Order: sequence, then C-alpha cells, then structure tokens
Amino acid sequence: ATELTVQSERAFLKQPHIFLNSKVKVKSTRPGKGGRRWYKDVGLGFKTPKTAIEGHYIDKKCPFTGMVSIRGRILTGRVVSTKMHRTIIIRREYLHYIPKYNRYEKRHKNLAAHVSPAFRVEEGDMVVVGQCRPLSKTVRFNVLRVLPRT
Amino acid sequence: GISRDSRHKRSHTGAKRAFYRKKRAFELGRQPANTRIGPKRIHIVRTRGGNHKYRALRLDSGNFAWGSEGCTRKTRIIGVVYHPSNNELVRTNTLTKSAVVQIDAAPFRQWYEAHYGQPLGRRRQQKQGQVVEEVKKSKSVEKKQAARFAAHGKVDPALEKQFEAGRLYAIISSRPGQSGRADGYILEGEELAFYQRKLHK
Amino acid sequence: ARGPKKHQKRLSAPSHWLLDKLSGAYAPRPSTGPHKLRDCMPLIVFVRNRLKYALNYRETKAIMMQRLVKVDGKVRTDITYPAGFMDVITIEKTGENFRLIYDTKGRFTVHRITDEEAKYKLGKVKRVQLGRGGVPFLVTHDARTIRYPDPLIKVNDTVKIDLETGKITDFIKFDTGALAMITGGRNMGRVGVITHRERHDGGFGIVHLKDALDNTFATRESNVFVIGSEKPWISLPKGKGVKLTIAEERDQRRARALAAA
RNA sequence: AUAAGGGAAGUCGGCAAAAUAGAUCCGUAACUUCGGGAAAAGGAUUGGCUCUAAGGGUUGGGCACGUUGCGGCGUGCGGUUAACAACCAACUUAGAACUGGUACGGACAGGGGGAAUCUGACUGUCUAAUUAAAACAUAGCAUU
RNA sequence: UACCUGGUUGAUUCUGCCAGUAGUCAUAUGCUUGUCUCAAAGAUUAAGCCAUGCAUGUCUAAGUAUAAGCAAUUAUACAGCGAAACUGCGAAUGGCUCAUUAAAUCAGUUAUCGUUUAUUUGAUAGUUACAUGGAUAACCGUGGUAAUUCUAGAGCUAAUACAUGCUGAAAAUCCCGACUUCGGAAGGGAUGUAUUUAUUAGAUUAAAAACCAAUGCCCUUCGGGGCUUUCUGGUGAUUCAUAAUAACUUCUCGAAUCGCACGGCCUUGCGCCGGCGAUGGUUCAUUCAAAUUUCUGCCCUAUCAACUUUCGACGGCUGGGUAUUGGCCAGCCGUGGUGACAACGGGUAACGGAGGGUUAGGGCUCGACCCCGGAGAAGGAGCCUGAGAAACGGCUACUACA
RNA sequence: ACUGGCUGGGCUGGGCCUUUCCUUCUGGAGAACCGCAUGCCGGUGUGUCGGGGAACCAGGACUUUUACUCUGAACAAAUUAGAUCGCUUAAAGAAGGCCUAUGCUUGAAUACAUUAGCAUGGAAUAAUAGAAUAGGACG
RNA sequence: GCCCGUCGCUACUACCGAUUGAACGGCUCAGUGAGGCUUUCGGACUGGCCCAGAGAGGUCGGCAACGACCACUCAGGGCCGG
Ligand SMILES: [Mg+2]
Ligand SMILES: [Mg+2]
Ligand SMILES: [Mg+2]
Ligand SMILES: [Mg+2]
Ligand SMILES: [Mg+2]
Ligand SMILES: [Mg+2]
Ligand SMILES: [Mg+2]
Ligand SMILES: [Mg+2]
Ligand SMILES: [Mg+2]
Ligand SMILES: [Mg+2]
Ligand SMILES: [Mg+2]
Ligand SMILES: [Mg+2]
Ligand SMILES: [Mg+2]
Ligand SMILES: [Mg+2]
Ligand SMILES: [Mg+2]
Ligand SMILES: [Mg+2]
Ligand SMILES: [Mg+2]
Ligand SMILES: [Mg+2]
Ligand SMILES: [Mg+2]
Ligand SMILES: [Mg+2]
Ligand SMILES: [Mg+2]
Ligand SMILES: [Mg+2]
Ligand SMILES: [Mg+2]
Ligand SMILES: [Mg+2]
Ligand SMILES: [Mg+2]
Ligand SMILES: [Mg+2]
Ligand SMILES: [Mg+2]
Ligand SMILES: [Mg+2]
Ligand SMILES: [Mg+2]
Ligand SMILES: [Mg+2]
Ligand SMILES: [Mg+2]
Ligand SMILES: [Mg+2]
Ligand SMILES: [Mg+2]
Ligand SMILES: [Mg+2]
Repeated sequence: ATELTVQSERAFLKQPHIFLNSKVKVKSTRPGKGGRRWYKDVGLGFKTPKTAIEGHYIDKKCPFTGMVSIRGRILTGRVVSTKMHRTIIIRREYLHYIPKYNRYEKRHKNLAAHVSPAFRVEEGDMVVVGQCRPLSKTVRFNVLRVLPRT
Repeated sequence: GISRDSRHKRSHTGAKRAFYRKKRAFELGRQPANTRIGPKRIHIVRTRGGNHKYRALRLDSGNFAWGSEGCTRKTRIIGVVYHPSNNELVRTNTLTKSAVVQIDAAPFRQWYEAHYGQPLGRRRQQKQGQVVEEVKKSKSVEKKQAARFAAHGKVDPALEKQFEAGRLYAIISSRPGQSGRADGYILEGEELAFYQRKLHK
Repeated sequence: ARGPKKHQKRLSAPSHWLLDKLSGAYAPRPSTGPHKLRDCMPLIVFVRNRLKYALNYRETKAIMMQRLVKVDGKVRTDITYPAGFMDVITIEKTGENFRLIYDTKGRFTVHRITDEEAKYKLGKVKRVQLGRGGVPFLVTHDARTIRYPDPLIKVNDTVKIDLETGKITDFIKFDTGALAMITGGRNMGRVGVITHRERHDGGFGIVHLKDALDNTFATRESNVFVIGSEKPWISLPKGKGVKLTIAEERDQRRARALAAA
C-alpha cells in the first residue's frame, strides 16, 4: 500500500508489549525479543510477504504483525470494490441445481474482507481469504495472497 | 434495561427487521462509572457466574513503573493533561485507559539516589537552600555504584528537566472501571517527544 | 431453554442401548461422569436389561445401595453411572469380572474375563503438557490424569494402567503396523492393522487400515484406538470383529444349526 | 386601557377589538397551464457566564567563480523541505459545562388560518368634494 | 393395473369444456348396528372469559433438640424414635398452545487461538489452639384489625447461620551492609496462592579459521602445548503451557465441622502416636451444557424499481460497557453499503423440520398435533435471589376486565 | 461338490521397446543378484561380510485453474423398502429356542436419502491460463 | 327460415357520486409522564473502643515493699464504624 506517514493520528500507534527504549543495546535474531518489529507466520503454506518484514505500518488486524489468528474456511474470489479504506468487497459466483428441470442457473453472493497494507489490490483480481474472528459488523475474512495477473 | 444485542439494528441491505423476542437476561449492559481524582471510593458488583467486578468512583494513587531500570513504586497522581478520545474528559479531569497524567517523582528520585551515589536534576544549587551531607558508611559502595554508572549509562537530557520540577508524564494502562486500579508507566524517548510536541502548540 | 435438561424421552435414546419402543415413555437419562453421553453404558441398563439379574427399577436401585457392584476397583452407588470403553466391572459375590467392548455389530456385549487379567486397563492419551509448578502430566480418554510420565510419550498413543496404583508400566506407540480397534463412526467393532496414514494440514486426517482377511477400510484418527502391535494385549471377544457379510453369515448360521442338530 | 365564568347566545352582517408575528432546525395535502399552490397546514429551540474547534495574510530556502565597498550584482549548475519557522489581522458558524422564582425576538419592531360557491384571466386606470366595482384598458382572435 | 365413457349435428370428423369414476392417518352429517386385537379426541370460529378441587417439596449411623413428646432404665454432658423451627438443596426440569415471525426461525455442515459453566469424576496448595465473639428461630406469656400464608412490642437458648483468629521444616533466590589486607564477608529484610501492571527466558536442525579486549584451569623441564563442555515442552499457526524480577490490593483461599471402630508405645502423664467415612475447599482436566458464529437452501405478488444514512446507514481510530468478540455504546475522521442473477415494500385463512396423502417414470398437495429446535402465559415495560430467569402455579407499575 | 486341462474362445487388468515410461532430495529397516570360509544330503543356515538397495515407510520442495463422474469418510430415533421368529392366523411385536435339567445358546440385520461441505482415482466432453516491443526457458 | 337495435314493465349484480360521510385496526411527529436500576447528600436507629477522672464499694496474695481484678450511679470528652 501507499502511506505517506505512519504517525498521523490523535493517539500514538505502537505494537503492544514490545519494549522500544532500552539503555543497553543487544542484537538478537529473534523478531520480537530484541525490541524490533514483531511478526509471525499464519501457516497453511502461506508465505510472509517481503514488504511486511521491513515495513513501518502499524495494524492490529493484519494476520502479520497483528493480534488476529486465522482458523476456519479458506475461500477465493474476484474483487469488485476496493475504493474505501482498508477493506474490500469480493464477488463469488456459483451454480444452483433445480431438480425438477434437470439444469442449473447462476447465482452470486457478496463478501466483505479486511485487506492489509502489505498487499496492493486493484479491481478485477483473484484473492484468497481466510476466516477470522468478528472484526466489524460485516467483516469476518482476511486476504492472504493475490494471484498474478493474466 | 440497557441491551447490547444487534436485533434492534438495521441489516446491511438497509432492511428493517421485525420483533422476535423480549429482552434476555444475558446481553445486558450497565451504567458507566466515571472515575475522578479524589479520596478513595470503590463499590463491588456481582457479575455473571457469581464472580465480582470493582467499580472505582474516586482514586488518588496507583502503581507506575519506570522502564529501563525496572523499578515500580507507589505514588499519587496529580492530574490528567491529555486524552486521545475526548477533551471534555480532560477538562472534567476524569481518568480512564490511555490517559496522560502527571505524577510525583519523589520516590523515584530517592531510589535513584540510593542505587547510584550521584544527584539527578538539581538546579537548586543557585539557592543552596537544602544543601546537606551525611557521611556514607563504606568504601566498597563507591566501586559497586561507580561500576553501575559506568556500565548502565546516563539519563537522557530531557528527563532531568522533568525531575527538577518534580512532575512526570505517565499513561494509565489499566481499566479503572473494571479492575479498580490505576496503573501505568513513566513514558520517555521518542514517544515522549511526541507528547511534548503535541501538548503545547 | 432457561437452563440444563434433566429428562430424556424414549425413542431418542442411543440405538445401541436396545430399548423397546413400548412399555413406558422415558429412559434412564445417564448422569454426568467420565464418559461421553452419546456413547456410554448406564449401570442400570447393563445390570437389568442384559444380565437380567434385577427384574425392575425398584430393586435395581437397591443393588447399588448394598455396594455389591464396583467399577475399576471402586464402588459406585448411583444407578445412572456412565460406564464406557475398556472399563472393568467386578461382582465379587457371584465371582466374575466384565469388560465393556463393542461387538462386530456396534453394541455392547457381555464378555467374561479372568481375575488375574481383570486387574488392569489401557487407554488412549488425549493431551500431555506441564502443569502448575512445572510438573508434567497427561490425561487419557477416561479422565485419568497422571503426573511425571515418560517424556517420550506423546499424544494419540495408548498407555497401560495398573488400576491399583495408577503407575505407567507400559505404552504403545502410534505408527504403522500396529493393531487397532475402531471406536466411532459407522465402522463399529472392526479390528485392523495400520497400513499407512495420510495427513491433511488444517485438521481432520484419515487413516487407512487392513483387516486380516485382506479387507480395506478407512476412518478418522479420533476413532482409532490402538490395543497392540502384535498379539493384542487384551482378549478379544468371539468373532474378533471381522464383519462377515450377510451371505456367509446366513451360511454359517445354517451350518452351525445343522452341526449342532 | 383592564376585567371572574361562558365564548358570537349581540347584530342586516364577527362592524370594532383581541389572538398569530423575528431568526435556526424538522414537516408540508387536494389541484395544476408543471412555472406554482407554500411563509400551506403543523411542531421544537432562543438569557447570563467560563471554555473548546474550524474558516486567512506576509517573509525566508543548494553549491562554483568575477566587478562594485559581510553585502546588491553578473552569471553557470542542482533539489521540491514525506511542508517547516517567525510575525500580523477582523468577523462568521458549530459544540460542551455550570447558573436562575422555567425566565430569555423580555421594550420597540412584527402574517390569523382552513373547506367551498358567484364573478373578472393577470399587473394597470376613472366619477378632485357621497359610488374603486363585476365598470374601462390590455395581450389574443375575427371582419371591412 | 402406464385403462376411460355420456353431451353441440339431418348425419360425419375435430378443437374444446360440462358430467360420470377411484383414493384420503380428511372433517361434518343421515339411516343402521352382534363379537375379537389396538385406541385418536375444544387445533380450525374466540392467544375469548372462568366458579370449584388438585397440579412441588425434601432426613441419614454422620449440620442445630432441655418438645412441661413417646419409650425404656448402661451411660449425671448427651446417647433410641422423634412434633415444631433454623440451616442446605430443588422449585429455571416437566406439561400446554401456535398469537407474532419471509434470510427471521429452521436444516445439513464449520469455528470458539473470541466466552460462562451448579453438579459428577480425577489430580492438586508447609506464611487462648486442649478450641475465639455477639445476635436470632423454635418456646413462655400479653395485644391490635369485619377481612389474608398480615404482624407489633416484652423475656430465653444453638450452628456446617454471621463475624474474628495460631511460620510447626530446611534448602535456594534477590536487595541493604557493621566491619579490611581490597581480592570477600559479619547480619538484616523479603520470598505460598488470588488480584493488577511493567520487564526477561521460552533455543537450532550444514562448517573451517584468524585478531582485539582478559581470566576457571590441568600438566609442567617454567621455555609453555593448551582449554573438549550443562538443560529447554506443544500446535498447520500466536504474545501458547509454564518459569523468573520490581511492586500493588477497603481483596480471596490455605478446615475452630460431623459419624463409626477401642488399638499401639514408657520417661505412667487424666502423656504421645494411629484407621475408615461424611460435609467443605484454591487451580487444572472432564461431563451436562449455554451464548455467539462460517457456507448453501424457503410460498404468491411489478397495479411494489430503486432502497438505506432526523436521532449509525458502510468503514477507520481511542475508550466505555459485557462472561468475551462486534457500530453494542461515547467522541474524532472518511463517504460509503444492496439491486433486473429481482433489492425494498405488500399478502399469507405462514411456527420450521423429521414426515402424511396420491403414483410407470417425472410430479401435485398437506404438515396446529406423541420426535428435534424456537417463541408465549390478558396486553407492554422493569427487577431481586441464584451457577443458571428478563421466570409469571416470583415481585413492581400502567391499560382492559374482575 | 468337482480336477487338470484344451497350443480353445472371449472379457478385465498390470509391466517393457516404439522420438513417449512416470518429479525430486534426506533418513529408516531390508529383499533380489554376487562371491569369502566354516557344516550336510548342487542347493542352504550361513554373518559380528560388503558390492547392493525391487518394493515399503516418515519428512521437505516442485504440480494451470473450474465444472463433471467413481470410490471413501462423517451424518437420528421414528418412518419407507427389507431379513429372521406360527403373538392360535392377521394389523402388530422384537422376541425366543434346546434334553428334563438346580443349565446352555442366538438375534434384535441391511440398502436408499442428496442439496451444501471434506478426501481419493479417472482425464472424454464444456470453459480458463501461457513465449510477439521477448519483460521467454536452460547452465 | 334464421335473426339485429332503441323504447316500456318486473327481478338481480357491480360502477361513478355532493356529504371536508361513518366505524375498526397497524405504524409514527410532538407534549405530559407511573415504576425501577445506577448515582449525590442525608443519619431514625444501632455497635465498638480509648483516655482523664468525679463518687462509693468489694476481691486474692503481700507484716510490709507492692501488684493484679470485679459490681453500682452520675458521667467528661471524645472518635471510629454499620
Ligand atoms: Mg421446557
Ligand atoms: Mg484445529
Ligand atoms: Mg372575560
Ligand atoms: Mg378570564
Ligand atoms: Mg373556546
Ligand atoms: Mg336576536
Ligand atoms: Mg345570531
Ligand atoms: Mg375589522
Ligand atoms: Mg407555519
Ligand atoms: Mg390554499
Ligand atoms: Mg442555553
Ligand atoms: Mg415565538
Ligand atoms: Mg381585474
Ligand atoms: Mg367621489
Ligand atoms: Mg370612495
Ligand atoms: Mg371589459
Ligand atoms: Mg338432437
Ligand atoms: Mg383455539
Ligand atoms: Mg385466554
Ligand atoms: Mg438418632
Ligand atoms: Mg394459525
Ligand atoms: Mg471435586
Ligand atoms: Mg458459612
Ligand atoms: Mg474496540
Ligand atoms: Mg454499485
Ligand atoms: Mg399465524
Ligand atoms: Mg409441526
Ligand atoms: Mg419465557
Ligand atoms: Mg414476564
Ligand atoms: Mg396458572
Ligand atoms: Mg411453569
Ligand atoms: Mg410385520
Ligand atoms: Mg415520545
Ligand atoms: Mg421518575
């Protein structure tokens, strides 16, 4: 994503329980132990994006550098709206079977998901989302990977 | 009474839902308690499952911890100076989580004097009003204390200016309405500079 | 519905209890205990409906008040006590011991056992970790918690319990080539040898077994209960859980009938 | 100028008088030449005091040499301050707490409204000194 | 059992409907009625109104007995049964009905690394004491009101009711240090658990060196050749399980309870030790669960085509509140969200499902009703106790009946 | 019941060479083919032998993506179809049976649901992606 | 032969229609507003102490030197609770 500055708000944004002002300086390989940026891996064969490790953004809803765990269903779709702030709308299409007439018809549903600043999402793209805990009135999924363009 | 269910809301398509059932024993809410600085006053409340919570109506002291060394001493809170949510909270001087306050620095200065045998933030030398010396009863203490000073280091210039006046900025990190305690830490460094930069302009 | 339930309607009881649809409207409604409600063996149903020792409810509840019957070496006095897999029930006055195990048709059956072998059990482990104070412990499928176990023991394994001192004498690893009996699903009563296991990341793995008669079947890991590597430690009931199909079942039924008379 | 209770029972006839009235925010029918009707009808708020937030102007930005007595220049050649620093200036709008004999467009200033019929389309004009109207004129139409 | 017949014309062949025919665990009604096995039944119109009676209480050897209670006569503290009463538990399960309700309930399938949990079951907690203190019921005796499961004041006594309260161990860790020869040391304090905040550890999983700073050492010929090295669990995934440090708290828990057995020691004191049960008790695990939650699936109607954000409608942030997440709520900042693949609205003589009726196959129609889930107790709201209720055979208020 | 067959005819399936045949590394135990000497009636234990790993197991990486179909898993009692037993037959029921027993023995099955969700094999039919300003593949 | 329409009589069904027609029900602006949870003062009534000490009396031991304790009345002050 494109963010001009990291601290542009009323309060001060910082990762919880990450001590940042220590008199003695110690260099450690562990992400959160030494006092530098903390991050984790979700799993299910999903690789942490490179921009996350060195980025400066603060987000408490990103599966990476956040306090949200991913568990439940994993779904895929096409983005139809991405013009609001840090949230996108995807469109899913399927086929319903009518038993009497022995043929199908198309149907669709709309879904809301939270998008992290690590990814860059444009209109008409394939995304893969995973279930999470309720984050808002109608947001229960998080994007994990953006498939390459045709 | 107060309810926190989503039935009375409006669906994401804009449709209006219909009446389903009367209010339930769960999904209840309670009147907020506005903590203020004053003589201590706390009420007990019997919550779900037979447990209890503690409503704090007036508080005057709580634990605050100094970061780098790691010592925490109990002292009193003078007043609230900033609140990211609402200014009226500041003017009424009511304190909640993430409230910037001013705290007495005396216990921490005394502990610093005991741990390191040097004075911190003393510009009263112009007055020479309270100069006093007590003979220190040892010689191993200078090598141990000077070892601490030569190893740990020295305090940044910003914090002594705060110590001369005797007031320190802190942030409440507890929930006074829930736990009945006001706790926090002394804030310093670049996060401190953020607050002084925002506080007076 | 304004609290927990305390009545159970007949025609809703578990099928493997084999309760007649007539002669009453209610069922024993087993009390809370160490075993799951869905698959348990109430003491009143076992004593009255299978052994036929007690004619009806009134003296059925009298029997436990005399402290005649005990399970796992400890006397139980409640009529609706949930018994389960592998538990040992001992009646000293008549002088025999029983073990509850599924038959090949998916229901509990009476099974005499000898006294010397009727003084130990074995159960699958559910979780292992260290508790308060740093003391390691594990809990099995029958709500047995044991502290200071062998550190090599992991989850999904099975452990032999003395039942008098609760000490870990021996254990069986969970790997290919072991002998297992199924405890849940439609495959009730089968016994097989682990052939190979395939795992799915994200939960709900499946395991493939192979019977002695070259039959093949699969089941979830939550339903497999390993009882040995070779020469299973416990004594299997008659038929060994082989699940003959109906064609030979009728052939053997007539063959046995003509052989006897 | 004011009047208890009733509120047009007075009278040819509500003649005279009373009631409504500023500003801000909601709400607004039949009908229609689609421009109106409409300020339709009908509701709420309004003082004093102590605060918070928003709406502007002016002057400053790198090296490399040469005249003129640290400076105006003459030039050549880079970067767009993740917009900073100082000073100056009137008013208009929104929000919060406390306060009072529940009062606050406190004097002045300041629309009564609705359902229908007859008649002239409208704005306009005339009997100065008893009649301002349905009378006259008007645009449009038609004829010689 | 994959089936048809009568009716337009003077007569004929067609489209086409009217009529006939059969079933119904589908209701009403007429005439008639001997026996055997089984037995539905004020749902439809009025979720309209009710006289009367009943439908929820409970004691063991083991909480409290001075019954002017009975019964015996081993118990001069009692000792059997046991009215009344305090205390504990249950009364939130059952039973009835279908008024409301059109993505709501519900069904199959997921999640809780987002919560509460009586009880049952299994483990688990070393900082005056040979026994602490005031009330109260039952009871005696005296009253008020036409009236109720209404109650006053006076005199007594109990707890598993209420309120207090006792380092019996060592070791280890962290701070202050009286006192020197400067290289360690006398002795002083803290240290269970619950609650709240900050900080630290919670390792990796291929190998070979050479320098600076400077110190446990073995051998030793004093030139030194040198130096191998002890632990760390789990998940697909975390700030997980768990440990340590500095402090905090109108603040918890760590047993002043009860019944059977009659035993063993020598310094023989009314000395010490010793079994099995009941009732309780902190945390973890389990069981019965409960509350939220992912995906897909509901009748007719366009003479319903645009809807939602006054006073939350879509999203971001800081908090409050709740058992917890969440526009559930309070402030600040963006302008979004659904729709012809039928949104939004109006009808329903609409509780949903498992399922009933009728058959070549495909279908049409019904489902108040014994099984599962949801809701209600004349209509609305509010609440105490309790683990659990927005309860009505619980209370408060209004309207209508009485 | 039933054995060889028949150079029988079909049918299903599994291995190689045809320009194609079938991804890859680590570790486990270990076969087949080989000889070494020690012992019997041209084969073998032999082992504390190694040249050697058919197949198998566990772990990691790579593999266009949907629809479709086959086989599994998970899913309620009642109901429907349906097996057994002469309640004197039957609608029902889940019972009962055996010489004579102070005893023994069995059953209380099975299939379907079908929409959505989870795995496995097949690769026709119907869609989708890829090297053209090379921004392509390999060492 | 079949057959079309106005007008007159009788019977039935629906439609337009002055009357700001009438009755019943649902959702809503505004005004008035019972009850209750939470909260701020209040303290009917109650309990516990500590001192100083009025006034009197007793107790057990001490020759004594001295200790300790228990009953009455008026209390003085407090100074903390529910
Ligand atoms: Mg019920
Ligand atoms: Mg999982
Ligand atoms: Mg008047
Ligand atoms: Mg008047
Ligand atoms: Mg009037
Ligand atoms: Mg008159
Ligand atoms: Mg008149
Ligand atoms: Mg007038
Ligand atoms: Mg008006
Ligand atoms: Mg008008
Ligand atoms: Mg005002
Ligand atoms: Mg006015
Ligand atoms: Mg005119
Ligand atoms: Mg005139
Ligand atoms: Mg005039
Ligand atoms: Mg004219
Ligand atoms: Mg004819
Ligand atoms: Mg009815
Ligand atoms: Mg009624
Ligand atoms: Mg007794
Ligand atoms: Mg109905
Ligand atoms: Mg317990
Ligand atoms: Mg108690
Ligand atoms: Mg939040
Ligand atoms: Mg759109
Ligand atoms: Mg209805
Ligand atoms: Mg029904
Ligand atoms: Mg209810
Ligand atoms: Mg109620
Ligand atoms: Mg009743
Ligand atoms: Mg009831
Ligand atoms: Mg039959
Ligand atoms: Mg109102
Ligand atoms: Mg009020």
